[PDB]
Amino acid sequence: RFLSPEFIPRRGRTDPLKFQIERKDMLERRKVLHIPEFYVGSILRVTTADPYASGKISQFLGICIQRSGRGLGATFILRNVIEGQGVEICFELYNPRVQEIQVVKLEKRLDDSLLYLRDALPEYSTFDVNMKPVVQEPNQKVPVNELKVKMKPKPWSKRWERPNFNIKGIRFDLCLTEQQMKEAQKWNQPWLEFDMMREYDTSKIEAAIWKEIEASKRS
Amino acid sequence: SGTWWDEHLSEENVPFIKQLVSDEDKAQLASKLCPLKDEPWPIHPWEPGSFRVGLIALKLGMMPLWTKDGQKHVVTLLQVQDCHVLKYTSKGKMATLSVGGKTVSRFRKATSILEFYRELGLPPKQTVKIFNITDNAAIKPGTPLYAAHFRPGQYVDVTAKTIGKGFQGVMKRWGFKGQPATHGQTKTHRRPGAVATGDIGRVWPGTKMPGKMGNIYRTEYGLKVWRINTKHNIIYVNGSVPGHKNCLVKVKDSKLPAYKDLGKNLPFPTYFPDGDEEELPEDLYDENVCQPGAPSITFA
Amino acid sequence: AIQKMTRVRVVDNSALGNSPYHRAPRCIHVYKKNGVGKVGDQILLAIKGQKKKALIVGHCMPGPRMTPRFDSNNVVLIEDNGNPVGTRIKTPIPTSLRKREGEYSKVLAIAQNFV
Amino acid sequence: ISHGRVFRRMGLGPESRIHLLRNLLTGLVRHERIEAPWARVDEMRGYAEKLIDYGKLGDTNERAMRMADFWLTEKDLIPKLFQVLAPRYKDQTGGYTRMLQIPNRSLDRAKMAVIEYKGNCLPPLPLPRRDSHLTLLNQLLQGLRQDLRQSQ
Amino acid sequence: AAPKNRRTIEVNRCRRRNPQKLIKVKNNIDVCPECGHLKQKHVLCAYCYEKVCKETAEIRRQIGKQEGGPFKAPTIETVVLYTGETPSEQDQGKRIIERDRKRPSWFT
RNA sequence: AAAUAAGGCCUACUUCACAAAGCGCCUUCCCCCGUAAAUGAUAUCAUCUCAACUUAGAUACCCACACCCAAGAACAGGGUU
RNA sequence: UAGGGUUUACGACCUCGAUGUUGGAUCAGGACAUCCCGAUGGUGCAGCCGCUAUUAAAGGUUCGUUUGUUCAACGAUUAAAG
RNA sequence: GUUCCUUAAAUAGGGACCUGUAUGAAUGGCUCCACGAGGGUUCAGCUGUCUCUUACUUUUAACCAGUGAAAUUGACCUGCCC
Ligand SMILES: [Mg+2]
Ligand SMILES: [Mg+2]
Ligand SMILES: [Mg+2]
Ligand SMILES: [Mg+2]
Ligand SMILES: [Mg+2]
Ligand SMILES: [Mg+2]
Ligand SMILES: [Mg+2]
Ligand SMILES: [Mg+2]
Ligand SMILES: [Mg+2]
Ligand SMILES: [Mg+2]
Ligand SMILES: [Mg+2]
Ligand SMILES: [Zn+2]
Repeated sequence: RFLSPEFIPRRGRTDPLKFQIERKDMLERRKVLHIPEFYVGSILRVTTADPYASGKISQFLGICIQRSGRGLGATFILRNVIEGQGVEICFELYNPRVQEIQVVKLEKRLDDSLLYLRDALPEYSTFDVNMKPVVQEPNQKVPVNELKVKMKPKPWSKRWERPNFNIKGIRFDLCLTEQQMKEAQKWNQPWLEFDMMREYDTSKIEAAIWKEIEASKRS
Repeated sequence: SGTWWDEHLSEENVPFIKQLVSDEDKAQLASKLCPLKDEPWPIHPWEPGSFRVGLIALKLGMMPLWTKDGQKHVVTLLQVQDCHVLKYTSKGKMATLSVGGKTVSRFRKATSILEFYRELGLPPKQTVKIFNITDNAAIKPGTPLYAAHFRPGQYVDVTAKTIGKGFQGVMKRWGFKGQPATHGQTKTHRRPGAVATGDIGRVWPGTKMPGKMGNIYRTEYGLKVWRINTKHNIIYVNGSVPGHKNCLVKVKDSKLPAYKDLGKNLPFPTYFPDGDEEELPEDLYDENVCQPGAPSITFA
Repeated sequence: AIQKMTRVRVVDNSALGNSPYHRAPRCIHVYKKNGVGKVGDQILLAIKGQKKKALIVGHCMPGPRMTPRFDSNNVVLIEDNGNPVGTRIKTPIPTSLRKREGEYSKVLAIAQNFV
Repeated sequence: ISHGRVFRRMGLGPESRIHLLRNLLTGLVRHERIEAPWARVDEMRGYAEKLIDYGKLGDTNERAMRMADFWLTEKDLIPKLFQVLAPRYKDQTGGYTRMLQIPNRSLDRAKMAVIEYKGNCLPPLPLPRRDSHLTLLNQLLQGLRQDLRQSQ
Repeated sequence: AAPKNRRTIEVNRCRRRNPQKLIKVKNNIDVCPECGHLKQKHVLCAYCYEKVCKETAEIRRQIGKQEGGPFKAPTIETVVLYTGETPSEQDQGKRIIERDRKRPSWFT
């Protein structure tokens, strides 16, 4: 009863007929596979099929850094350092080269986009390739392994210290100093938090999506 | 125009007039929904040299579409709304036919247009694109043209306006490289340097200069159709389409030399729901398109 | 991504690529009509004050959807006929190069792991 | 380019314009009537819409309390707001603010308007009263409607 | 950059006399049913607006006289009355703010 | 299949957000006069023609007050059920 | 014997009560004594690689290390860096 | 310049040759402790300088109201090709 973030449309004006057709196609596609619900920071294992590889069946494991897109576009990057080499694959849940979407864990890590893992040391990226699933507490609050993440030296690539990103996960005490924190906070915009016009409501849209999903499931 | 209608109406006649207008439009549409029942003129078979009438759909949005080979292919959306014929004119260089599209309110229009659209059924439309058709196919005015007119595996051209960027500069209008940022520019970063030569005290007509970009009709040739819908009357064309979202677009048969003699399997005049024709499924698919719900692909 | 003057990180068993040097080896020229290199493309690489051909095996920029994205400009050496210089590649190699079969056959046979 | 762009630039930046809008909203909540340019008028009306929505969400809600404490600089209008403009419109949904127009300013000639919450104790404004129903066209339309009804 | 030849009087006249620059005549002036001060469409009247502004100013002055110092803003509604007129039985707790004035021919 | 120059787009990728842009994706179609050959005379041989005659020898966009805008500096244009 | 004013000068004919001096940046207009995409004849043309003469300018004509210098040396490209 | 490096290219930088024929000694010849907004190179990190630029705020620009200059002008009814 959480609704995948792929159905919720964007604020962009258009014809609801397009969104309805997209939702119908997404439901018809999900009717075949399973596509379980997962959040950011959860380990996943998608078994795709490639035309050239050791066997037509392919496999890969990683953590969902983020997820966006609408309609048939449900992208999600999977991070998994193997053999001491960073690798990232952008998979889409609505592809024809999909067979099984196994979920290993269900976490949130506060931050809704773990894009700073690229700058983090390899310790928080390497994981076992043949790990078993971990399911517990059906229909209950999803656990959140609230833990900080140490960062590499100052040379970064996205300036994660600024407040515009809003991470609340990086351990700035063990990396940044007072002057760095001050220079980062200098670019603060308290008016964005109080801007009640940028919020995109979805109550009625969520209810309509749930009604359509129920109607499609019951017919 | 003159004085707008909503000026001398009290707080009780506005909704009544709105409901009356809606009911009249719906009744006219329902009465015109039967083309074959009324005199449809003699229908001729397919010939080597002969074209057919096009459609005027609405560009909703865009969505992807994967083929059986496992490759991404962008596809557009085209909603065929009503789309009726207005009149017919014989010999110009060839026969012509007018077609409409969306249903625009009949209050902000010219008296001549209102009279012309009152002489015929249906309400006044938005645009009126004239198609150069041959003397063979000749459909009577007032007949509908749904999305079933076209079929998959066919190249259909589209033309419409473009997202006008207003009077733009030089780089965005023609792609000029401009000038560097330093070494040693001081006020030259996006301006056009030299015009053309020196002795010539004129300016070559048509020279690239700042102007109004976009906001013009541009046709695209070579666009394959993947899937079509009959319920909502939607047409899914490959590749992008000029014009912003919810914008009327003119669609008709292609014109390339390799795609000219292949309308044998297509309806020469136009699709007729009333039949004596065997209705089509909910949506016709293509031979190289992953159907929605089919099992996962496998290159084994 | 891998254009001219780009600190390339070699990953091969060749002594030229494994041995250290006081200057990071970077690309030389892109064997393409455009000034942009992608996967499965030959490029010259300066190693130990000497010129030698190479092969792009993964870039840092985001490629198509069903493809990986490495964090370091991985590059593999190659000779004229190629005929790869190295003998073992522990790092993974994208499966996009398997569609060649003819241009870089020995490189695939020597490849160990795959994404 | 400004295709589908909202929020018209007013002050010397986002902070300046949002502060001006907050001051206008506070002045309106204090007096229920302000003469401001059309742009600022409609912006403050759109802001007061969401302000009243938040006030209606609830008083015990920490989010609404923080929003009221922020958008109100005087800090004395929060109770009046919560206890007057939320219960009074407990039946409405989105029928707040009544925008009109002012001829022009006697100084630099600027398009000004007026906005106020409905049900205020202040005198009423000269709203555009539609034509009476006892006119010629209205009588003709009424007769046509009566004939259509009797047709059944 | 500098003028090479002064513009002739004919050119100046043709430049400062075309319809594009002349003031475009408007036809959006109706007659206000109240006080007949020729109002404009989609715009409020003039004398009625001035009367409303004066009434609002007087009401605000009375409120200030009754409220006293600044920083108050009570959490109770308001009800305006006039000479006589017993307070409405419905609005008994609402603070009444008035002084001396007769109800005009346009206030409820 | 890739680029060149031109015509388009934000649904997937990015700068980012109620947009726009590319690194991201779709399309681009007609022969060009320079030669080689039947048949015969001035020159009943032979011979391609600055002698008579035959061979490789246009398709596309178009022409019925007042609020919002993907249209626009104004002007102008599209919608206002 | 015919064509050139693109190099070096040669003459000072209005322009010293002012025509602002080379390269390098955006933009290129035109001419073919044509580097390449189109078609032919010959050849020291068994084929590619070559050479020569005619038409075709609708198009293309790279990335860099130095010396301020167009020019001047060098590394790798594509059919060509006129 | 020769001469060996420093790079993929070195008239950029530096190790030695007098042949500088017009260097050469308080018109001072040579090294050196610290130093130079002095003039020329460079190793590991750095940024839109470019490869190919894009989005936002302001300055700023346009319209509606006010005032309000200067350089300049023989008169202009002011096109193009040879
Ligand atoms: Mg630039
Ligand atoms: Mg500058
Ligand atoms: Mg401003
Ligand atoms: Mg002289
Ligand atoms: Mg002189
Ligand atoms: Mg002089
Ligand atoms: Mg002079
Ligand atoms: Mg020639
Ligand atoms: Mg100004
Ligand atoms: Mg002015
Ligand atoms: Mg002057
Ligand atoms: Zn009045």
